[PDB]
Amino acid sequence: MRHSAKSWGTGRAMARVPRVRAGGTRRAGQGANANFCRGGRMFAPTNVNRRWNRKTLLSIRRYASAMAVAATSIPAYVEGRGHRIEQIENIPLVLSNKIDTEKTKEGIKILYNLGLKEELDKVEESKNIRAGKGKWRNRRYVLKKGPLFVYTSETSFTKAIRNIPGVDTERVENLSILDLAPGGQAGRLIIWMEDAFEKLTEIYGEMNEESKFKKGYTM
Amino acid sequence: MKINKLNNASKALSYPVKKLAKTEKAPLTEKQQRSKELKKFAMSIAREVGGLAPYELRATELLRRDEDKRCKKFMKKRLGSLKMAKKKIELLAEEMR
Amino acid sequence: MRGNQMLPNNHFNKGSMKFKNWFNQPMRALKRKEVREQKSKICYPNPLKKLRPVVRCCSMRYNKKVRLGRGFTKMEIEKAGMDIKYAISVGIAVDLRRKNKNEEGLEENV
Amino acid sequence: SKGTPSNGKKNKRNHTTCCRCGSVSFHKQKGKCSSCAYPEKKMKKMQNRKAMLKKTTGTGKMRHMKKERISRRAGYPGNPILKEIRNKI
Amino acid sequence: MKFNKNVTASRRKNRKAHFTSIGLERTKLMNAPLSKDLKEEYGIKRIAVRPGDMVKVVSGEFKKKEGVVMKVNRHDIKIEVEGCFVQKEDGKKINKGIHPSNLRIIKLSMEKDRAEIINKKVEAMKSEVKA
RNA sequence: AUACCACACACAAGGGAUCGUUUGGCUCCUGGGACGAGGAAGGGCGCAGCAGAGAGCGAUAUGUGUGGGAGCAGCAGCAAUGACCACACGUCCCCGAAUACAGCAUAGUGCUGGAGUACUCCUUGGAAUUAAGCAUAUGAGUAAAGGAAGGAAAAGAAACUAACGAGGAUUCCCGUAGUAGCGGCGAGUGAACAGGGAACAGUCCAACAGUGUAAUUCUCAAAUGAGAAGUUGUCAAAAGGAAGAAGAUGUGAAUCAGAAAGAAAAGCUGAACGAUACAGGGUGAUAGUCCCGUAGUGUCUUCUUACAUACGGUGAGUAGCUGUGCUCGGUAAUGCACAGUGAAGAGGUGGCAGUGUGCAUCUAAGACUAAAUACAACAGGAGACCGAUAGCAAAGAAGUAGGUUGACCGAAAACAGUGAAAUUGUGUGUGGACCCGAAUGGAUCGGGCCCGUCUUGAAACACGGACCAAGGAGUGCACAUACACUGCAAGUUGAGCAGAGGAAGUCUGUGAGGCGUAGUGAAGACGGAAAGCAGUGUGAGUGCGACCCGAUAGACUUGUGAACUAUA
RNA sequence: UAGGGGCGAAAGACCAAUCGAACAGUCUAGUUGCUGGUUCCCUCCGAAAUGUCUAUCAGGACAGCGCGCACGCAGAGAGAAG
Ligand SMILES: [Zn+2]
Repeated sequence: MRHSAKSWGTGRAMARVPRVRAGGTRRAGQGANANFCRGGRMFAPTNVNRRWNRKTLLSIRRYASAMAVAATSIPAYVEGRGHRIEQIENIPLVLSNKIDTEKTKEGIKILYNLGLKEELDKVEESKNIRAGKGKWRNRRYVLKKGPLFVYTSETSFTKAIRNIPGVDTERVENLSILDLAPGGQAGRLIIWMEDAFEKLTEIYGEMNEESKFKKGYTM
Repeated sequence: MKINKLNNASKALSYPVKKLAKTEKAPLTEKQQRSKELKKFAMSIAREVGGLAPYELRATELLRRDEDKRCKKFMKKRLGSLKMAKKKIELLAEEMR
Repeated sequence: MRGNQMLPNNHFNKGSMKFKNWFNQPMRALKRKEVREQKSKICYPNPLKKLRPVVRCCSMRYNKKVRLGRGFTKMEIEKAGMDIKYAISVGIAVDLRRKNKNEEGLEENV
Repeated sequence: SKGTPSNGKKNKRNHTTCCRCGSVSFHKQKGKCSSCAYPEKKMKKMQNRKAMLKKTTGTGKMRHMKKERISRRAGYPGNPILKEIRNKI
Repeated sequence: MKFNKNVTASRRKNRKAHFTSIGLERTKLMNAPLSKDLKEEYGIKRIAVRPGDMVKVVSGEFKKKEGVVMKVNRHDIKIEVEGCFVQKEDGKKINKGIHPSNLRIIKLSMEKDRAEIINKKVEAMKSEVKA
């Protein structure tokens, strides 16, 4: 909308679009402001007042996270997401405390002993450059999802495992649905810490009782 | 609509508190007395030096003829307030006596 | 205008009207946290907040509820054996505008 | 007639180069510049926002203002021969 | 992962920083690895290649060749190595430039300030290594 | 149809679509908010070995000092006697507030002027538009024009609310509320206290200064003197500190080889190794270990901040009143002015005019004040944004080339990639405008008027359309609503805001308000049926540019014009 | 000597190819009951050009005739016989 423009009106054998007032340049007499014009203004310009976020009831958020946690212990769902678990003895996995690990070297040896080798390899081999214009806008590489580790108490193991591709970490008390159901499909593979697994009873309570940690919520 | 359900009688009720009496401030110290005296004194000297203003003369003249209700109306129109008029009439009356 | 509706009344006629968005909400929250933290170091052993009196709320609708007020009155402070300069040094708030009119309200603040 | 033949008589020139602004807009008879109002003390009111931004600070060189910012950054150190005067003051 | 928020991870910003570099930052672009023996003779692991030094080409058309560095093009980031060339229709021969990182140093040119440059870097290490 | 016209296919022309790419734009967040008589901002002119534009710099037109260290892009010459870069300093032509000047203060030195003005304060003040016409009203105390200041500005410690069992400076957020009311009672307009929070801080002058001596400020001298201001009244006390924050910069792990194939391996295949570092960028195809970094760790430099005296209850052309004009939701006057008139020392107020009288709450006509709040230029970080007819007008010497008498107006052009259609030539085939149905070795047979659009009615002697590519029109927000889907249910809820957390996500508290749990009346007053609340979306109404394009007109400027033409 | 102003031996003539009210720029994307245009496929259902009121007659609103979702259900655009 920058330019000085006006319509020539009828009687000149031309369409009555606004035109640019100028002289000495090829720009004289060209068609100015409308959406059907080169260099004109777009239809309904995009605007900051749009509603970016969305609400969801707290009671649904609580219930969805509870049944996402449940699905992490049904083999049919875990396999269905594409985690491969052929070599793993039993689900769920619960690592002890008194893990005294500090180095990545010894950290991987632990994960291999739980049967996770094929799963981890599946992630490392996956790295590829994205198709389309997203590769220009800071979203260049894509990787497959792998195990999530959940802890509750501060331990050295967290900074021993984190550089291994596809390993992900969160605390039990603030466990998110984006981490528990990626892409909106449920049944992510989870490594529990022994403290964290016991805490699930305080957090979600018992059937037909009220949780002390989540006020006003019952299963 | 959660408005206008009680009657005026029941809205007037009140809880039975125990009150505290007000602390009276009647004592006036020696220095405060001299302060007030000097201000009242100064007000005398001004009146002595410069005298009465035109409407005060006209007002006092009416008081000698017992034109009480004329004086009242006159003063109301000069000062605006019926209270100021009642006060100024009483001060002028006392000056003449 | 057609059909049955509540008759419109939407006030968007004024062309000089301003809009205020709230995209800064999470960031300004983080700044307020960081200012309190550093303020708390400057006076380390002492609480960041002062002590305040309990007063009774205003109208017929809220009579039965008690709330924090602005400051203790010279009478409350004196009755508890303190002096105003000392009270300030120990983190008690003071308000010389407030008056005492009840026995009960005085006894509780003491 | 008012078209082509009247164009032949157009050999006088009412505006010359202004000494304040360069813009070939000083009207010799009126004694005034149509771009910048010389010889008035203040500069002229510009007609619109588009036209005034074309002549703002930062459209030229800003020689002095740039040096001042660098000196402020450095803490106004001055000429190193004369440090004692600075320090006393 | 990166936890410092003052450093950029934008593709647009990283690329501009590369090509518009000047001064000492430009010199960092001309670094090459030293051979295993030289990494015992001197403390350093890598140095900026200069004329007169001796290099093995480890990637490309001229792989396995050895020779002396003739010239260093800083604007178009390339090094010319003695005996790596192409012949035109005319029979005339043109030296083809190789990117620094495809080389490895075999013998160092020790003319001029090189011995002081090396000393300065060794000291900078030890200063913090021993602490 | 030998050669014209049309169509199909192959090759050569002609043009620049499409796909692949991007040292640019845009949006949000955080920091910053740094000019001038010591000559600014803006304009002109000069300076290179070969030098037009642009960049850089002033006749010192690549000088000095500090920290580094290898080349100067072409050609000729230079360079460890220091190429080039980074930090500071020195030098800095002419015009311009432009001043050998104007106004003004002090014992004296001096100060102001111009630039910028997004955000803040003070004045002045429209019309288009809506009311389906229009004059009060609306748009709007908005646009435009003037004055002024700072990193914020303004405001600020009650001549304040309230009628409770009361509270207690100012500013900001949630809310009371599209309510009480104002209104050709039409269109439309429209606040306050409460209740929940962020941040918190109070003080000065006058009234009212030692009289057994102006004890007070300044100048010159001197080691104790002269003089100026002032009795129309001067003079009312502390050093001091470690914390807190922002930058700059050093260091920083670990790989080799091969068949086939390619211009080139980093791919693929086997064997290893690092990780508190698998963020991201560069290398001749897709790299943790080839190069620059990153996680982790060192140093250094700046900036911010902190103890003393004496006091109260009368601040005048003011408050108020009469008339008048503007203004506000303020209504028998909410605020502001002008003219007449004009107080008391005791006065002001308690949303409806007057008079009286108790009661409650305050103290005007002098001043200062932090934090929590707003937003350009310039710098830094991010993105479900745009990808060269897009995104800023501008991805190159863009406010440029170029243009107006003037105020002012204003383009195109990416890769030495790919290489579509319109349109042209040559060769080879098939037809005489072309489409649909059905066929021959071969003449052809049957059916069909030119599309889009307003219209009772178009093949029309109704209008738009020469041809091809690319662009090109029901969208966003607020408020009620009916339907479909989801959780809980006499209840329900992501208000703001706090606590946790390598964090614009998520989890947990505290805790208002709103609507519902039953209605009737203008009201006093009375009382007796019917599941709701909050979301995710769809159809639809109203207001904002409101599906896209289009008037003749109206207003406003401290903007321009008598080079053509009129008259002195 | 400059725009609701100038200048005119008067024609509403002339004031930079513009004058029964100049030019530049802004408010402004002024308004429009009027003209033009409004971009993919198949399946199923399917109108009205009438009445009342209107500064109403090239426009609206309310009702009548379509479609979608449908709680439910003895009815019918035809005859007899009084
Ligand atoms: Zn000028």
